Amino acid sequence: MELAVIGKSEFVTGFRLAGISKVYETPDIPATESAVRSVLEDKSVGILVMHNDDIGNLPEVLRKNLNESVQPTVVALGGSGSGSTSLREKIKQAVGVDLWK
Repeated sequence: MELAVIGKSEFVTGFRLAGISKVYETPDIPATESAVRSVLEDKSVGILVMHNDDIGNLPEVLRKNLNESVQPTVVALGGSGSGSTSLREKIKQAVGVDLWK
C-alpha cells in the first residue's frame, strides 16, 4: 500500500525528506479538487489521509458526498477532536392541543 496525504505544503516538506509519504498541498478550497483528481485513483492504492482544516470547507458539498462515497480510507484530521454537545426538552402537556384538534 502507498501513503497518500492531503494537507499543506510544509506538510509535504516534512515527509518528502524521508520520501516515505506522499503528501499534497491544498491551500484553497477550490484548488482541493485538483488533488482529488489524483486521489480518485490513488484512493484504492493504499491508505489516504486528509486534513479537515480544508475539507470541512465543503460540508454539504464534500463531507456530504464522501459521507456515502467513503469507500477508501480517507483519514481526516481535525473536525471533532475534543469538544462537547447539548440537549433539549419539551412540555408534554402541549399534546393536549391534539385532543381538541
